[PDB]
Amino acid sequence: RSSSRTPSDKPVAHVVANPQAEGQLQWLNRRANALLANGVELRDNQLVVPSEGLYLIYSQVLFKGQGCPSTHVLLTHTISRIAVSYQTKVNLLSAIKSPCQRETPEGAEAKPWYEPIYLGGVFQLEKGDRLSAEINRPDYLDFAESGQVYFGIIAL
Amino acid sequence: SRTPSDKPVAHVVANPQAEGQLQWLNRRANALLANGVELRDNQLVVPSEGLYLIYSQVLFKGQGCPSTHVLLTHTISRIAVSYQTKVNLLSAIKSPCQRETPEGAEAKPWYEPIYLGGVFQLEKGDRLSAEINRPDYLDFAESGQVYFGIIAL
Amino acid sequence: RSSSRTPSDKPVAHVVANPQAEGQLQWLNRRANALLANGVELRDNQLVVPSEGLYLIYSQVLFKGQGCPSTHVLLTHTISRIAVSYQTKVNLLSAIKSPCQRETPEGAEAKPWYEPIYLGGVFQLEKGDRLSAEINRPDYLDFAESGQVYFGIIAL
Amino acid sequence: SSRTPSDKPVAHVVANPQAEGQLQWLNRRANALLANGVELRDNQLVVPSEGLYLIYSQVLFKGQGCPSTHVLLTHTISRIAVSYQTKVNLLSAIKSPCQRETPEGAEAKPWYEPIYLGGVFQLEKGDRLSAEINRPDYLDFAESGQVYFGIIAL
Amino acid sequence: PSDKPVAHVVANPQAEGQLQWLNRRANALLANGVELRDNQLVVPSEGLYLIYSQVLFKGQGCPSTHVLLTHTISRIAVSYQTKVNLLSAIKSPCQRETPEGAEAKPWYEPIYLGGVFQLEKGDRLSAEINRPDYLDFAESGQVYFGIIAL
Amino acid sequence: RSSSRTPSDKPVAHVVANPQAEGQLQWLNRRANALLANGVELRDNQLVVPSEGLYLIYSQVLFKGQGCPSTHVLLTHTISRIAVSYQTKVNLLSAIKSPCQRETPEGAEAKPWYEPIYLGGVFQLEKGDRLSAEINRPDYLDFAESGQVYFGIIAL
Amino acid sequence: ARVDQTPQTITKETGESLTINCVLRDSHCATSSTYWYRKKSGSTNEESISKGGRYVETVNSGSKSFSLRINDLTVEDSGTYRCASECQYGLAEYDVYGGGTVVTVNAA
Amino acid sequence: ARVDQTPQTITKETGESLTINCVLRDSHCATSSTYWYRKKSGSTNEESISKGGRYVETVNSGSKSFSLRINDLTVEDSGTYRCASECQYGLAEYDVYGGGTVVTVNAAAHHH
Amino acid sequence: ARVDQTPQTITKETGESLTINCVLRDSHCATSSTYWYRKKSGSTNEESISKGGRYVETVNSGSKSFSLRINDLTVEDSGTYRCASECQYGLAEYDVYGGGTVVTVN
Amino acid sequence: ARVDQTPQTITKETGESLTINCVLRDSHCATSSTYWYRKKSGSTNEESISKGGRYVETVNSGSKSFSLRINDLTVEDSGTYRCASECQYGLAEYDVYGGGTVVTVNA
Amino acid sequence: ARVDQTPQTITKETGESLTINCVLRDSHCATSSTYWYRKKSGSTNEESISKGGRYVETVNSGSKSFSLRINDLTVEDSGTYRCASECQYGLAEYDVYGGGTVVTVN
Ligand SMILES: [Cl-]
Repeated sequence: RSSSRTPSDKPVAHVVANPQAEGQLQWLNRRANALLANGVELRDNQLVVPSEGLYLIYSQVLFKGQGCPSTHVLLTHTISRIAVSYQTKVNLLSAIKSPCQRETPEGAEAKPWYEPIYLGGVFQLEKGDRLSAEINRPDYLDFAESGQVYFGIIAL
Repeated sequence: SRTPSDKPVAHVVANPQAEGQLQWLNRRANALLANGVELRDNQLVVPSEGLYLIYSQVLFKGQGCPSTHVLLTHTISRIAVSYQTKVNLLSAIKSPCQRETPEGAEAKPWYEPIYLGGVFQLEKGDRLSAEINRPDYLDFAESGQVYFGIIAL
Repeated sequence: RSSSRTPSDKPVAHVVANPQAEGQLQWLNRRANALLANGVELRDNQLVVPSEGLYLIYSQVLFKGQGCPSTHVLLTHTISRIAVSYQTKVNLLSAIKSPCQRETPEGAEAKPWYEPIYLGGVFQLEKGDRLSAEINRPDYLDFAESGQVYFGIIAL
Repeated sequence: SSRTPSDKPVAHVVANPQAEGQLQWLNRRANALLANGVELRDNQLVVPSEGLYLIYSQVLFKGQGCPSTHVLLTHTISRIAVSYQTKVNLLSAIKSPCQRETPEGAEAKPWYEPIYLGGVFQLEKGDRLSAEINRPDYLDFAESGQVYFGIIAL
Repeated sequence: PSDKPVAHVVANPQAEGQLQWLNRRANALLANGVELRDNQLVVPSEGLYLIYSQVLFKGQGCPSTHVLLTHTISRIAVSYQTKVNLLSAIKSPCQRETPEGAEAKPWYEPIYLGGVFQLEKGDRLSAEINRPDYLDFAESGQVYFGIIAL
Repeated sequence: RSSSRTPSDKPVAHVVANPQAEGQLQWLNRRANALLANGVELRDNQLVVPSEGLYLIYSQVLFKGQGCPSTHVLLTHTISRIAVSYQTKVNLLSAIKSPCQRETPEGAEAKPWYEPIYLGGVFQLEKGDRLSAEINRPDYLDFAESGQVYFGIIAL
Repeated sequence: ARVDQTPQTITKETGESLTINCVLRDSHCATSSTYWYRKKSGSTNEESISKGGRYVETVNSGSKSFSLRINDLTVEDSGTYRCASECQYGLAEYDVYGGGTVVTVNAA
Repeated sequence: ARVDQTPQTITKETGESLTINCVLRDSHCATSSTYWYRKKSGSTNEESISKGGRYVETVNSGSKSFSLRINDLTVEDSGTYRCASECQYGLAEYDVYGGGTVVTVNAAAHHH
Repeated sequence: ARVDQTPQTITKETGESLTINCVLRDSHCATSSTYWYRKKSGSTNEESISKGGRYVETVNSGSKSFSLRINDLTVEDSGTYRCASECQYGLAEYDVYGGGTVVTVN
Repeated sequence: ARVDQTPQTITKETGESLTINCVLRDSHCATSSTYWYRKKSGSTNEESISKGGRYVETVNSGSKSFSLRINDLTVEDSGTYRCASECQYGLAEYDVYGGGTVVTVNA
Repeated sequence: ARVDQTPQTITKETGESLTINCVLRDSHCATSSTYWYRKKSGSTNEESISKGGRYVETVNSGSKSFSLRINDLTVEDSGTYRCASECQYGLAEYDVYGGGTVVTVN
């Protein structure tokens, strides 16, 4: 048995994907080097900002596939905000990546590819805003190893 | 009372605490008796000559049929100033039990409604009266199951 | 000066012991809060199942004695079944209880002991099976008050 | 969230462990039920519809040593009906936990005695079932489902 | 054709100091989906069940101090995977007076439990006692255990 | 499942404003910590004294605005009395407050001002006197969170 | 139910004070024409309670709610008390009622 | 905090049955004077649900908890349901409320 | 056990912050209806801690876990803190609790 | 309750007439299926009293009461008279009894 | 009835054409708001026929008739086709239907 030995504040969150989720991106906080404290609540895989102010928002995702079933596969990663002031999902940070360069492994066998995408920026958020880190293809997620896919905000 | 409205109107409903009798009441939610219609001894007294719409419903309920010879009647009658005899304006007959005198101890309540409606020319002081012959089968338990009313069209 | 329009059900019986049956266990059905309907018949202090199916069998008896002059007394209570397929008395539910564990009221008396016994179970019965609730010592019955001894079945 | 619907008047109430010396029936505990119309008024179950019900209850009595020779523990399920407004016993049991004894030279002898009651009955609308004991000072509602009481519409 | 999951298992009499439940015996049931796995009944469908069990304890004397006879029906559910008691009862068979260098006095104490509960698919019920050395499985239907989906 | 556990008497009243009244001061008593008992009537937003005697009259009002471009804003709060003996509404307690002393809040963003006003006094009232608590600018009422606005009497 | 009498079952002791409250749910009934009725157990007469002395009435026209506090309770004041109000909108005129019982136990 | 309506967001399928539980936290409110109100999505009028038939109410005064099980769900039963109770102590009388929303999705009737 | 309060004994100094964490093991209790109760040492009143200002609540529906960080600690915050949740499956409705004591030294 | 015999102990002289009243308290028992039983003092041969002649039975359905007038009392008409009724609601049908003693002294 | 669909039962082969005519009998219905609905053989769902592409709609308001010619008939376009029109007189506004089936072999 032990006791806590540091005081600290400012809402913070660094959630990492569940490795035992298979084909979905469920955010976890009850793991070694992950944080979710000082008021930030995680509802439906969404972070609910507890107080108005300036935040730093970041998230990284690792995509892995063992072959391209088509030459027209598109990988996306977006952090969105639905606000109490304007209740429409709007993208704050977004990125697109094309993983397969004219192949669809035709003349050879399968080949494991890895492609990451990172997002980060500063924004002003209000109380009750629901931010969501989302991807279009949750079957290429590689949350096997360590901190390869994550998502977090911190109140500056 | 923030609405004018006119035309003699009445929609009276039976008193539930009457046991074996048909007493028409007006002092209940969704009931009317206004603009001159007078209710004497269970009778509606027309206040003005004109065209009226007359309607009435009765619901009969029984627990057992002791005799094939059951006759349920419902009539709206009129005694006018011009002809001092009660004449039927609307009438209906219904026999609730076609024999089948319930055998054993089976309690199977039977229900029979009867409805009457029509347009008539009435004169001032004419007395319309809705009556039934067997006020011992009335089911005024639930609600708007028995009523009687007129409206000046 | 009232009305009744109540429905019915499935084979059921809940019989109560006879209070005016001197030192004996006679089952009764024509007494307040007792049932014997929908085909269950009571012949020779036995219930006759009217239809094959799944049944719940239960019974309680209350034993009372006005002293323990014997450390070697046995109280038993059994619900047995004689079936149409096998015309032998077989026990479905049984229980044994020793009412007097002490060294008899050798000085003063007036120590009434009360020991109840309860039985219950679900069984598959056939048409014509005859169920019987019995006790070994019908001289210790306490049928003085109401609902102290009973026996019943209900078609589930 | 909920799953498959399920019906019939049902009740399985458990004693309040935090009630010291009294028998308070509760439903807001893990394996307890009270649904589909059954009301628990003044520690009494009110039947919501006429039909056949299954009545059961268990009481566990515990005492630390035997004080009196004439100690009698009782447990009854009673019914006051709309047709006959007098409380009558449906199920009853009596138990004497102490055969004389009355430990003089000893070191306290904790006794445990349970009592179980059950039966099927026809109940009417508005009837109040009540499980009662004569000495609620010997109730042992400590560990778990040691004291309970319920009805189910069969 | 009777549906609804049901079970009524009775103890094995030729079982050395243990409470082993049997189903292929004269007046015993285990059908319509209830399976008897590791001496436990597995509920096959969500709904309301009636759970009951009786145990008969017999001993040939009161040994030292007090023996506590307990009889409990437990439930380990898929929603909360810890064994919790649904029904329990305790009984002390020996009113002190341990045999003072005299002869024995065989005592019998039975215990019965019954109630209605809501069970889900995959819940595991078990009827158990603490002293399987006092079991009296000599006759039939003295110790048993069963459920029925009402 | 409960009733009174001590009698308590004398005319008493402590009513709080209606929160769901967008732009009006409607007095309510059917709320958690409000009183209206022992004969006091609330007629047309007026308290009707049921018996002659000495009463304690008090009321508090809280004003809030999100900026004030009009220097000419005057906040008043008055308790008025119409007696049966002299049938003219006369002021028993009154107060005035100037919230806005600025340089027209210009260019920048808004700035909420809060100004509360409290009145209290003891008076001799007769049977049938109608007391009324009123304000001149009911569009600045802040009954949002707590019992911030109220009005009450107590027969001492 | 148009008009809701709130204390349905009361049991107070001799020398106490019961408050019976009614809230109007029909927005056409008026708190100006309110009525009170008592009916002693075993009697077939519904009596009309008069407003004064032991019978104090509290009315709020804003909430359309009125109450009736009864003081100096005896043991002969055990019965069913009902409240009433008269409603009128257009050509409509009716009255409304409630329900609630009182039992008082004696002392020595 | 003075009546606690527990199932805040519910989503059931057409033809099913939802139970809403409310627990009294003010020990002066009575489980005998309970009221229920639903407000259908998009309309402005709180109607009072009547106790009988499809609307079954389970009450326990011991824990001061009451519930409302609703059967035969249609798509017209989508709205905000609140519970209410009448409180009374000494000279004080008040009422209390909660909150909880229901949305019912249709069955779609498979066409061959 | 149903609901697992992890820091069962915390001892902090005046002006610091204790975090008490609770994890649900019964999947019928909702992370939506969470409650907190403190009973100050020596009093017979269990008060209901309200969420706002000095009392911060962090909820994660995925792990069925919630926490309660209390800041600006004084010496009047010495007592036993419990967490609560509302559970519901079919015909069953119940609530769940934990346990854990706090002592603050000045 | 369950049927209430009103005249509990009566003592009349030879040549008179006693009335015994029984009142129904169970709204399922009917004043139509009423029965009477007598037990002569000091003998446990409780017989069924017949309705006719000296034994007249009055029924009033409104008050749920039946009575049993006994005329020409002799010295052998001393015993314990009980009343009975047949009750029936749903699947249950039962009967109920009372109790009350009669002693006749002879002149 | 109102709106007489004239070709009740037609039988064409894949690669032919069918015109279905409907004549209005209620003098309150207008040939201006005309609609066509088919139910493909096998399922009991009414689909809305589009007034462009293959399904060409010819209206003759003088004779109060509208038609629906299908150019290239295939084999799965066998089903019950109904026509509709919107009527409006005084305070009443309603719609009316017909009936007519197509069978296509190869
Ligand atoms: Cl019913």
